[PDB]
This record gives sequence, structure tokens and C-alpha cells, in this order.
Amino acid sequence: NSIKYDFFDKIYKSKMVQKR
Amino acid sequence: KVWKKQRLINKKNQLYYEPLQKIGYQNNGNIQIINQDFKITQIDENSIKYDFFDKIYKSKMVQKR
Amino acid sequence: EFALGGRCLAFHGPLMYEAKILKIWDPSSKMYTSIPKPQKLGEDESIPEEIINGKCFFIHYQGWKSSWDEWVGYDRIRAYNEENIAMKKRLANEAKEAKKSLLE
Repeated sequence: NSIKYDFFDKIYKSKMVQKR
Repeated sequence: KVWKKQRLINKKNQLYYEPLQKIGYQNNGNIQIINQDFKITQIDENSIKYDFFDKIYKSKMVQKR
Repeated sequence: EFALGGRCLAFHGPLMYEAKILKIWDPSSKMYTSIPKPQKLGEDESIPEEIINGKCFFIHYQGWKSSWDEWVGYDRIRAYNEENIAMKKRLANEAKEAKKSLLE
């Protein structure tokens, strides 16, 4: 269970990026 | 709007099918967890988890942006 | 499909005979599970060597006497489903056609 982990880290970083 | 699940047919005429995208594939409730109209999707259970996750994400961003 | 006490349909030549399972064989442990069950191969119980190492089952043929109990493995014991019933009826009809050809 690592593909989900990295995908969600990327999506969360993008999410804070869009919500700075 | 009304939704119904398909009825039980003989497995002689049952046409099981499996998709390839495995992340986004719009299916009915006729799924299988692991005349060409009653195809039951073999859902690849982890795809259920994935589909749930980004669905909750979209339900968040509809009200977040 | 394949369980203790469950129905099964096993091949016998160009036709099939439906039976009920009584013992489930475990080739790894050299053991069968029966019902009125961890127990070794019986003193009078044995399986043919081509199915002693396979998933064999002790079945009783319905419509046949209790003396026709047979040890049949996964080779002939099919999965009891709609296809199994349709295919039993198909080979029954083919047997009927063979009989009619022998007659007419």
C-alpha cells in the first residue's frame, strides 16, 4: 500500500498549494 | 430518479466483464468483488477504495473552492 | 458446489450421474472429512492413486442403492449450477437420440 500513499501526499500538497 | 439492480440470470447467458482503467470506470451496482447488456463488472476491490476516496475529495472541493 | 453433504454431478462415460458428497479428501494430510472429521484413510476406505493425491470426494448416487458409493475426484465431479443442469439435460437428450438411432 504505497501507490495510494504517494498519490495522496501529492494531492494533499497540491491541496495546500491551492489553499495557501 | 429510480435505480434498480439487474435480476438473476442463468450463468450460461451471464456475460462477466472486467475493465482496464481500474480507477475511473462508471458502472452500475452490478459489480463483482474480486443481449450484451447485463454485464457484471469485476470491480477489483481496491478500485472501490480508490473510487470512494476521490469521490469524497470531490464532495469536499465542491464546497471548498 | 463442493462441500460435505452438498449435491454434486459427476461424469460417468457419455452421461453424468448426480450424487451427494459425504467425504472430502485432503491430499496434503492424507485424510478425509466425513459426517455422521479429522481421521486418517480408513482401514476399508481407499481412493484410486490417480485421485488419492487430488481433491477427491465420497459421493452417493441418488436413485442408486447405498452400495454404489464411489470416490470421485475433481476430474468428474462438476460444480452444480445452471450450466451443470443444462449440460446434464443435454447429454440425456443425446443419450435419447442415440437410443432412437439404435431403434429407428
